Amino acid sequence: MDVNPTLLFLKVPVQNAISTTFPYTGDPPYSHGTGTGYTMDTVNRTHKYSEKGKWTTNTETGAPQLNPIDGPLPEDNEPSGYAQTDCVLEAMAFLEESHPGIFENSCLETMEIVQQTRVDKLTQGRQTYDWTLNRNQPAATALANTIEVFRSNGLTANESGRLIDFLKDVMDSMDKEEMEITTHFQRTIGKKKQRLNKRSYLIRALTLNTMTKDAERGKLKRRAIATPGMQIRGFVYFVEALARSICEKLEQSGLPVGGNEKKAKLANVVRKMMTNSQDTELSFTITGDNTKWNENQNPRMFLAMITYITRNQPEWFRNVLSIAPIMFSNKMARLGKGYMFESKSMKLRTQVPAEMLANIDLKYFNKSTREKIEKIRPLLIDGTASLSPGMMMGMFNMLSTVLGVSILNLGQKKYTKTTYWWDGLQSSDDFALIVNAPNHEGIQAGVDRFYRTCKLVGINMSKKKSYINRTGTFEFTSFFYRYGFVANFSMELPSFGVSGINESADMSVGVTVIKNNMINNDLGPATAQMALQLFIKDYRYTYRCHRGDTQIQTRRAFELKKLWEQTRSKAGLLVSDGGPNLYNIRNLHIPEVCLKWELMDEDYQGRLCNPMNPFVSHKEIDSVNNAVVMPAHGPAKSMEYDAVATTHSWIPKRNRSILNTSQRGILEDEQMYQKCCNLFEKFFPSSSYRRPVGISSMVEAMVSRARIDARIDFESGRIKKEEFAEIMKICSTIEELRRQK
Amino acid sequence: IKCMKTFFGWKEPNIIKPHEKGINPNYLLTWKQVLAELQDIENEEKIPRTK
RNA sequence: CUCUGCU
RNA sequence: AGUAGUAACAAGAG
Repeated sequence: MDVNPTLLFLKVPVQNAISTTFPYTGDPPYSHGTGTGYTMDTVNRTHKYSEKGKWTTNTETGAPQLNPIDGPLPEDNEPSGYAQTDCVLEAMAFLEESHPGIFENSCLETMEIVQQTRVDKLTQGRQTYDWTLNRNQPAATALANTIEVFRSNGLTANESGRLIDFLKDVMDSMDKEEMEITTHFQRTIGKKKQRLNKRSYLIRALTLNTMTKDAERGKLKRRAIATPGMQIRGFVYFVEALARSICEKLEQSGLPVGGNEKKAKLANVVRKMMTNSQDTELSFTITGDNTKWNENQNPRMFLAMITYITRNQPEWFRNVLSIAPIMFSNKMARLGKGYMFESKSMKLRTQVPAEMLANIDLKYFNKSTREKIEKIRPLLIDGTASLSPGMMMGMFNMLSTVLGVSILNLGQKKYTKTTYWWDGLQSSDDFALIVNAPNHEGIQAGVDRFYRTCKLVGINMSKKKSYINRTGTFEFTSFFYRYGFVANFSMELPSFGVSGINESADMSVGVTVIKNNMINNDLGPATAQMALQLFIKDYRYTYRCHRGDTQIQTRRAFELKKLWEQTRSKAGLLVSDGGPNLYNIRNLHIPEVCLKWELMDEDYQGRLCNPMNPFVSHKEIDSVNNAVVMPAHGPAKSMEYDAVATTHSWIPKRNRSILNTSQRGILEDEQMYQKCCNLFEKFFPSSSYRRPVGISSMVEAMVSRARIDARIDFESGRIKKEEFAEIMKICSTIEELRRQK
Repeated sequence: IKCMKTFFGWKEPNIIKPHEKGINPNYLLTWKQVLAELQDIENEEKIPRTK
């Protein structure tokens, strides 16, 4: 009697039990050590798929560049980056013809976005490469460093607050003959200044930082991802904005819509294909990813698509949209941390930075790394490898799906000019293509035509992990369609458990996750009760907030027991204070504070909901009652939760490991910046709720506001003559401090 | 400790299945040291909770 | 002897 | 030793 869970599929169809095929209960495979090997492998692989292209040497950066555009046509089914300019232009032209005015309307919408977009938009996003520090920094921090460097270099055209002005400053910076930056060296703190030549700054402005994608499920081997610099992101935002505007106007483009919007759009489109197909016509659906999609999406083709899309538009708009593909076509990839060398005989470790691989001897490496270094050495320049071809983890997902949907629209009977035709859905590298043809031979001919056309445009379908079946069931971006999308709960299992925001936000998020899974992922009511019980147990263990009546011993047990004895109405206690769990299927949508409000003791209610408690801290409105959640698959998600701000809405300790590094000064600067901003809010309460405006320094605004507030308070009598006198004298002293400096 | 006080059949430990790449005497000494530690804890009146 | 446990 | 797997931990920086 050998039990075999897989045999369950003999009765339950695979899709209906697809959740069993997801091991997401276990830990995801993480990456150990450096990502330099993965970056080198990616660069070599990208240059291998385009080897038959043209080799040139950039005249500005001096690095070799490879152009596969209009290269020899593919002669084999392997991935190939030889995209044809004529074919891509033809695909875009036919997309325009089939969807008249799409490019024009999208261009105008992008025009208004470009007009009304501010520099602060670049603050969104995470782990942005900071060229000034040669490391990844938070997007806001990298933006601030770049702005400060530009100001110190005379690029004082960004104070207008418009992103386009910042882009103008970016170009002016690249055109400068020299640059000055500020770096800290400790040997004692030294605020040294470094001078960068034109070529070095150019190389470090096109540089693309690389790391290893961690916690990635479904892949045995780890892969390297990349994040761009501050200069690139500005133009990338506009490019993406235009591509997303175009995508929203395409029925086959489901990328911009997400979640249940994505599922509904895909369901409607597949239903339309099943409907408009002739009854007598044989219908098939292909499921597949595109092999080496990111490695083959050349940026020159993106430049061609942008130039075609921006036809007849104002020349400045064409420039703003086309700059990003230009820069990416001349991009560079940082290698990363480097490698680690060990000596067993002498029993010692060492880390060799990736910048010194262009000269280190090859005897220190194993065979695989030996050949990767040998192959990538020609492209190494100033610690970075030239990666002109391909798109290393490109952010042009929107543009790439525009190209895919253009090729997908090429399958209309007015374009195929044959009995067979095709349509489907495209999203980044994933696609689900439906072929209708009178007979199986027609289906095969249509499949071959689509595959060959994709090869022409540079899209390489992955024959390895793609398959065709009769229309009705398919898969698309981890969404399994079986005559209708089926719920796959295993995807949302990692979201369960303690989120780790705070006691209140984590209770609210847990109950909201259970409720959302009931609504969307077919979480039954009994299983919902199970999930609630398990989440409460995990929450109590994590937060050491077991019920006071329990004998469990923990460093927080004494206080909870004292509170339990103190309270008269036990039911009113929150779970974070040893109170019982009153949640159920009925009230998963009610915050615990409001759920237990009537049961709370008056004094306990006041203490818990005291607005003057020091635990609660409020940042800008954009970071209130919301959290960032990372699903098993997909990008970061902004989850909003309903929670009453109580003493439990505290902040966890901040990682202090930067205190014993040469770059502590940034932390100090952050502290001071906060010290200033919080005072500005003390003078302008609405600064947090909505961003303030003005050109004057903070000191001028604060002192003027203080003076006027003093006069109004005096007139209303809220302050006496002496208080007004002291306020005025302090303001005059502040003025004198500003003047003297 | 109480659970160990429930079985009265222990005896001098001996290596029956060696660890090919390990140092078996080290494992035997580790077990003996753990037994000694828990015995010292038992006969001791102090209350070490995280021995 | 001090600092750090995602920097 | 062992974890682990294409590169690392088996403390690191002063």
